Amino acid sequence: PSRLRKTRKLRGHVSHGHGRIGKHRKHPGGRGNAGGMHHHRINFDKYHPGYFGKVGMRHYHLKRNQSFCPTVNLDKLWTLVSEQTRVNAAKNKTGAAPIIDVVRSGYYKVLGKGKLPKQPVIVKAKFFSRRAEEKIKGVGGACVLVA
Amino acid sequence: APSRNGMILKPHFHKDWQRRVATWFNQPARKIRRRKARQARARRIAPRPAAGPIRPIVRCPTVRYHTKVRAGRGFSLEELRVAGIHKKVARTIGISVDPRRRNKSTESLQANVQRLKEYRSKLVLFPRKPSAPKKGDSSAEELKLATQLTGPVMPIRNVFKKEKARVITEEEKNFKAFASLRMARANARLFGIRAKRAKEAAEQDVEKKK
Amino acid sequence: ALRYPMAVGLNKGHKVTKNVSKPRHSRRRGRLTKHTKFVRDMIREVCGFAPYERRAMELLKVSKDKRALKFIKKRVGTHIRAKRKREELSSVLAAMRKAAAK
RNA sequence: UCAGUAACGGCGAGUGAACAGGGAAGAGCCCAGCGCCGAAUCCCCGCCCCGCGGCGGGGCGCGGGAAAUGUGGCGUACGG
RNA sequence: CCCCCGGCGCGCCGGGCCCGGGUCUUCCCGGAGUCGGGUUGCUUGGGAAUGCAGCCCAAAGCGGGUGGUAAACUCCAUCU
RNA sequence: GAAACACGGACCAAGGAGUCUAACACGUGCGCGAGUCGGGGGCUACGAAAGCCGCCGUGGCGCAAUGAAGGUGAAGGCCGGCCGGCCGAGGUGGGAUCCCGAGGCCUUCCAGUCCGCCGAGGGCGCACCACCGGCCCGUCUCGCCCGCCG
Repeated sequence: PSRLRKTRKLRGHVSHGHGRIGKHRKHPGGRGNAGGMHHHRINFDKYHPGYFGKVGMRHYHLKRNQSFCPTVNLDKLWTLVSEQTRVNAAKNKTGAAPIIDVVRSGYYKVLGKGKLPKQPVIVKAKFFSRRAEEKIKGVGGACVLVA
Repeated sequence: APSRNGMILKPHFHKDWQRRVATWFNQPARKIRRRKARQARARRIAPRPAAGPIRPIVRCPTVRYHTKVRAGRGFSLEELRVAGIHKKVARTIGISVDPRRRNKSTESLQANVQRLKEYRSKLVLFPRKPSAPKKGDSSAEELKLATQLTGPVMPIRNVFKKEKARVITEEEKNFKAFASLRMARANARLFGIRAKRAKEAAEQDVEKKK
Repeated sequence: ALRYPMAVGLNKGHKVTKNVSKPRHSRRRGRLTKHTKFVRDMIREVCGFAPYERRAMELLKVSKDKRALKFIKKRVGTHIRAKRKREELSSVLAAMRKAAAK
């Protein structure tokens, strides 16, 4: 909506909001990211530290599908299954633990960030973290690996 | 000239991009032309399915996707061999065939052979000439119920197997998952160097005895 | 000691029973036929050997296998082709010496 | 969509794909060679019939030519 | 409503038309100044050279190509 | 520093200059909310619109970081004999608001209750700020121990 823009208010003011001394010229500092090392040195070192230089090894033909490993924390581990399972597990007196297969839900690794409710589980995952295992055992569950 | 704080932007607009801008104003016209051509094709092959031939069940490569199942290009030749279908007849009854596929597993092979059995049973075959119903052709009455099928024929639904709640035993209670991951990760890493030093250790025993 | 199928290790991967079938007929290409062999050695009788092959065999009679291979390698190209070409030229050098003895 | 990514680059300015995945569409095939069949093949002229504004079909010609320095049928890596 | 264009089957005549599948045994099977190597120049995101071309070298047949870092050895995979 | 012996301008009419696209940032409005989004594709005059499709959310961004990389990947305390029970998600200071209430709120006089109001003081303390601990990844130093198919 041009009727709301600033140019509608600048009609009649000579310099059009760019000053009389320092006219609005074409490219007073160079085009694009020019002078990153010479006359824009301060800006690049104050707001983009680490911009210039090489670091690390090169991986020529990178396929993102090999390093694919979505993770899930223990705090929302119980959100993968329906609530009916979570309440029938505590209601159950046999002690049968429900099975929570994360790779079916879409995750591979299980990280132990949160606290777990005190009732056993059987977590089927592809990988585990050390804390994630230690928390599952403490609740009384079991860590089942799959491939 | 960068202002106070922002990103270092690299817009790829240094060529003559304005001469090669593809606008999409024909998009609604293309969607219409596609649909009309799709319906015109369905009327041309009226009793046959609109989607086309059946595709096989297929895993995905690239560990990101191997838990899912697609529709392949066509059935492999050994899937047709076990299903008792000549490879030059399957296209004539609507069975996609591609000779490039191999079968490394048996369940993928058996899942598609089981799929062709389910299709060959659901197939209403018309006689070559209505005057003389031949052998493999359908009985006269179900030709009256043969109508065009819409959507992908026998759609591939990626289904899971639910597991009943079990009581945890002691071995799976005492299984050290993280330790076994780090251990097995190290065994694969130090497998070649260990086999070398162990073979090397045979070099000095023969020198020590003799 | 339960064994779970892991995603890492010497034998990682989803456990699936493999089926063996006779390999594709295209895998068979390059295999020597007893009739094709009868042709390539028949032409050997007619055509002969290339000048670099004769020169290599000269290096082989005086037992200069290292120099003979370095020579062939600079001619034919890679080291794999050079190696195979060497033992083929020496089998011809042995087969003619055996026939010369008899 | 991957992705302004892996990578390239006075590694500066800048440049920059692919696989997988989801769709549109979907269709596969033929020789040479290797061999079998009596060249079993093709072009053209003359006659007969049929149509003859896409000169074609059939027949008859000890009619001419091409072709054994390879025509045709079978058959092509999914094997034959 | 009236013309024109092809469509769609039906029937007649003149034609070519004998053809497949399975098991078993016995035989057969492949594209060269090309691949590849060196080098030069261009090109590429392709980085001890992605592609292309010139010049020189110049193949093999359980071989050959590919397997994104040059090389040897050794297993696999994958195409032809 | 211009009335300038600075430059442009004889006069009139009409035309005549911060735009669009992409990216990014912050602010703001709206919808939904640990989700969100069909933009691509399908399905059913104005209409090339609108509606629909989640077994069309593939995918994007977000929900986890860190290391060059191999990789790893986000509280603890007590009791009992390394195991068994219990308590189990930091603290300090300042904090808008709420809470308690020592008391105290007139017609003929006292006794005299309910409601409402006020208030010394005392509390739970939002957001946020300052600080102190804690946890994850990299790295360094110092060590003691554990575990098992090889």
